[PDB]
This record gives sequence, C-alpha cells and structure tokens, in this order.
Amino acid sequence: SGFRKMAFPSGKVEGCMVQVTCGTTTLNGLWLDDVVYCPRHVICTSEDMLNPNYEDLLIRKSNHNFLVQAGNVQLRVIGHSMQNCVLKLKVDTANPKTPKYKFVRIQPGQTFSVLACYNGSPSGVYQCAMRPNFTIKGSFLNGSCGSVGFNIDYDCVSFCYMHHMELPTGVHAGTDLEGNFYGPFVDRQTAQAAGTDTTITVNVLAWLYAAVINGDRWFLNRFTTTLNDFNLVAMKYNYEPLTQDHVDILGPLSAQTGIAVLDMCASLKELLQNGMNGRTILGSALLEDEFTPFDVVRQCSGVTF
Amino acid sequence: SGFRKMAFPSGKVEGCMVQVTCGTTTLNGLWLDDVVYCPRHVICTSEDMLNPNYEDLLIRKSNHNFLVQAGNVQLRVIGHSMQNCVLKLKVDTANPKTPKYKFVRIQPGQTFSVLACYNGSPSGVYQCAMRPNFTIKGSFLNGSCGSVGFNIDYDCVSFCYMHHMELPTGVHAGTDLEGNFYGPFVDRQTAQAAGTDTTITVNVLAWLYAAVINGDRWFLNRFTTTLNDFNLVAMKYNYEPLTQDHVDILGPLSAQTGIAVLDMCASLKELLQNGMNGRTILGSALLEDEFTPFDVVRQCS
Ligand SMILES: CC(=O)N1CC[C@@H](C(=O)Nc2cncc3ccccc23)c2cc(Cl)ccc21
Ligand SMILES: CC(=O)N1CC[C@@H](C(=O)Nc2cncc3ccccc23)c2cc(Cl)ccc21
Ligand SMILES: [Cl-]
Ligand SMILES: [Cl-]
Repeated sequence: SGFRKMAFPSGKVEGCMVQVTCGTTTLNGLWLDDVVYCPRHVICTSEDMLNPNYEDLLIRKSNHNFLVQAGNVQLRVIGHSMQNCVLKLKVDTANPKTPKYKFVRIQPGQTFSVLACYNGSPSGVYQCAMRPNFTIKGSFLNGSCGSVGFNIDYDCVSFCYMHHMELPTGVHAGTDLEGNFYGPFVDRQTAQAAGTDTTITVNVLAWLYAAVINGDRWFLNRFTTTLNDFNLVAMKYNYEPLTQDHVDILGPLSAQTGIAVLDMCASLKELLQNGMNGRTILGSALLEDEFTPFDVVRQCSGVTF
Repeated sequence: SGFRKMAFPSGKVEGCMVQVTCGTTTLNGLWLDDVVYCPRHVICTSEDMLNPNYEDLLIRKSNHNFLVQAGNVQLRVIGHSMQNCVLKLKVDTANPKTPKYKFVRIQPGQTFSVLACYNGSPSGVYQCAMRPNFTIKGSFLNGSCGSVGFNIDYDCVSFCYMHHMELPTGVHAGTDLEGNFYGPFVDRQTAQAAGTDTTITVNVLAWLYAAVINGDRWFLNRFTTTLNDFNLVAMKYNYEPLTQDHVDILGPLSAQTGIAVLDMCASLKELLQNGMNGRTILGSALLEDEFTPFDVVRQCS
C-alpha cells in the first residue's frame, strides 16, 4: 500500500554526470561513450546571452577552452560540434559506466525523473511531468544547467530532457538530447513567458485509479458520461482534452478496478464542479496530474530496474 | 527557484541491493563489504510469524540455507548472526561497489530517501519522513522487505531505515541498520497498531520559509505569538509541540527571510484557523511536513 511520487533509480545516470567549464561558466554535461552533451549556452558570457550567434561563438573556441571533469579526472576534449541547442564535446575516453541508452523526445503529460546536478555532481532526484505548456515545474538553482531528465525501460535509459533555463515565473525550460527545445522557448536573455498551463487529464484519471487501488473510494459515483460531454466540461476547467488513445491506455486500470474510464470521468467531472468538500484523495486536497497511467501500473504492480 | 520533494541520488545504494532467499521467502538485502543485512523475518515459515523465536529458528539454519543473489551472481554465505531484528549474512565476497557509509538512527520528523526494491532489484526512489508515531508512509508491496532508507549528505551514505512490515492502516514499520525498530513495533504477525499520527510542526514552518524564499507571501501576517500560545493552538489541530530546539533550528531561515520564528508561528496558527481559501503554497493545498529545516536550506541554498 501507499502511493508516492517516485522517480526511477538514478544510478545509471549518475555514472554519466560530468562538470563542463568554459571560461567563467560551469555547468553539467552528460558523458555517453566518447561524447559529452551539454547546453550550448556554456560558451556564452553575460553580453553574449542577450543576442548570441552560437555558430560564431563556437567557431572562436578551441578544444582546450572546454574543461571537462569526470569525478577527479580531467577529460581531454578532442572535438566540438553543435546540434541545435546542445553542444557535443568529443572526448578521448569512452565512459566505462555508459549504460544502454536512447535519446527520446517526450510529449506533454509524459513524466520523467530529473537528476539535479551542480558542478557535475548529482544532488537530488525528483519525478516531474512535461507540462502541456512545455515547461517543467522543477527545482533548480544556478549551476543546474545540463541536469537531465530520463526514464528507464527494462535496462535502457531513455534520456528525454536537458535543463537549460528558468523562466520569470520560476518554471523551467529545456531541450531533448538532440538540442530541440520543448516549447516556444529560445536560449537567450530575452522576455519569455510560458503559456497558460492546463491539467493533464489522463494523468488525473490514472491517479484516481491509484487512489481506488489504495482503498480511497469516496469520489466514485454511479454515473458515466460520454467522451464529448466530459471534454466540454473539462475544457471549461482548463483540463486537457481526453482522447480515445487516453481511454484505451487507461483500459488495464479500468479492468483492475472495475471502474470504466467514462465512469471515472463522471467522478472527475463532479470533483471539478463541486470540489473535494474537505476530503482528500491519497492525502492530497488537489487532483494530482504528474502520474501517467504507466507510472500507476508500474508502482501499484512493482516493476523493477 | 521551485520546490520539489526531492530524494538523494540512489546510485550508491543500488550497487548494494541483493536478493536474499531462505526457503520460500525472498526479500532484499543490503550488501556492504562482506556482510548482507536483511530483516530477520526472512527465516520465518509464515506459521512461525505469530510468535517466532528467532534465536531458535536461526540456530536451526545453516549457511547453505541462505541463497544470496547479487545481479546474476550467487554469493556464498560463510556465516550468519543476528543483531536485534536484522540478520547479518557474512559472504565470501566484499561488495566492490560499497560506498563510504554509516549506520544512523534518526528521530521522528527526520526525512530520508527510500530505494524500493523487489527481488534485489531497485524499482523506484522516493522521499519519506519518520512520522511522529514512528511509522513511515511508504509505497511498498509484498517483497519490498529489506528496502532501505538513506540520506547522502556529502560522499557518505547514512543508512537509517530497513523496511520490515506494513501495518493494517497501510503505513510501514521498520528498523535502523542495527535491527532496532522505530516505534513500539515487533516483527511478528501479532495485532499491532500505529498511534494517532500528528503533523511535524517544525517541518511545516521550514516549508513555509521555503515558500517565502520562493516568493509566496500571502499567508504572512502582522502577528507574533508566544511559544506556549502557539503550542496550545497547534495541539488542537494534532500538530506536534514546537520546542526551543525547533525554534533554534529555524533561526537561519528566519534570518534569511527576515520573519522571526514566532512571527511565522502566528502565520501557521492563522492557516490552521482559516484554511487556504482556494490558494496554494508551493503548488500544495495542504501544509507539507516532510521537508526538514535542513532539507529547505539544502534545496533553496
Ligand atoms: C539571465 C540569463 O542570462 N540566464 C541566467 C543563467 C541561465 C539560467 O536560466 N539558469 C538557471 C537554470 N535553472 C534555474 C536557475 C535558478 C536561478 C538562476 C538561474 C537558473 C540562462 C540560460 C538561458 Cl538558455 C538563458 C538565460 C539564462
Ligand atoms: C501479516 C504478516 O504476516 N506479514 C506479511 C509479510 C510481511 C509484510 O508486512 N510485508 C509487506 C511489507 N510492505 C508492504 C506490504 C504490502 C502488502 C503485503 C505485505 C507487505 C510481514 C513482516 C512482519 Cl515483520 C510481520 C508481519 C508480516
Ligand atoms: Cl499519457
Ligand atoms: Cl528571502
């Protein structure tokens, strides 16, 4: 019993974290095989960030300008190239702790674990979701750039995020491991703002199924609804639309609990129009949307890595 | 900016997780140097579980009855001994991935990371507090016994918890790494119940300071309170009493934010009286008590 916000075991990723220094800027790099990936803004000073020409800045750099440190060992940079907003530093040594890995781009609503690092040293691990406005509500201080988000599938690490910046509202923005930003963000010192966030509906339903599996049933009702009537109500409360794919993905939890997805949507519809009325669900007074249906199945069934 | 429930990186502990099998029972062990630590209830035949005599059961066991598996390698048990509710299986191989470590017993209110495991394989990592009633509100299934709680403050792993059992209310009980249970619990199937839980007041105050550091100020008020008046109100909401030690520990956050501890205590009294009125503090509609003053300073700097 119990339900916790749970991250993947971070060990396979800790063995990849390195410190990357370029001039006065120090941030984190991800060392996989003989390449170190890091945000390209490491090559920028305070003025450069205002309006940077990264191709122009990178051409002026030499391999010896990048100081890569893996533990107490300095790695020697033998090449440098840029892929979108990520810098790739070729090193002479392949990381012996390189796990089986893939670079994957995730969709909004998908969750991942963040290994927050400072000076190439892992300091914490937390579970979060890619918000529908493409930001992440992370916990990051100065020096956390280059920290990565990942999932684990069997024995393979799927790297899905690299931290680049913090928006004025305290939310965070970054890229996939190919340097493509999630969201309409740029890696510049300019006025940027996240769009109005919405609730990840399929995740709320998955979390309501986890609450039922844990014995919390007060919100269940006799009612069902159509996907169309639910979506009309949900859109009014700034909830993301629920697609037939989402209904299908919730199938196993629906079968395990005996509550159909449209039956659970009728519970969710009431929860929105009436509130919790002093009650909680899994110790929470708000509907939690950072657990995907797969996260719920993994936790409520004990999948190991 | 931002505030998250954050666990320590679990790598140093993953390299220590092994599977321990004794008869039909399989659970997790912690492999440090040439010793594997695990709950002593692994030697019980479920029929012994109501009133087990563990000294009697352990004396009947031989080293070849314990099957220890580290990854795909079977370790050879060359000795067995018991320290309180923990079984120590001496193995013929020192764990090469043994980190710098210590065994620490924690107090209620303290937080730690849990590496939940099944069959010696880590499946997830999360953050807990030792509740004032000495239970932990974990997420554990059958087979999670032997999963450990830890803190990793600078290079060294401090092991503070080993999971032993789930109480009838879904909460969890376990021991320190010396086998001493936290709380009035025993490793028997006898009727056991956790005491009524209370809120860790010092942690709520620390979290209110984290919210102020993050720009949340709506709950602040012009009032202050005596420590005794605060405890009288707090006890009525099933909040733990706040001692002078707790006031002292909140000193650095008080200095950083410019809000005296008793000034923040008056905000907390108002929050308990009115509720949040549709507002959230750090994205939460409830007062969070699983961040210690030390966690807040470490996370916020
Ligand atoms: C203004 C500026 O030049 N910066 C700052 C450094 C950097 C940045 O956002 N860093 C931070 C990341 N994560 C949490 C942070 C909490 C506090 C401070 C900084 C954090 C950055 C990166 C880009 Cl791509 C664009 C702009 C900026
Ligand atoms: C009742 C009983 O004989 N058991 C069960 C096995 C075991 C126990 O609590 N196991 C579990 C742990 N953590 C979550 C669990 C969720 C579901 C099931 C079992 C879980 C145990 C350990 C002791 Cl020390 C005393 C009693 C018992
Ligand atoms: Cl999803
Ligand atoms: Cl402040």
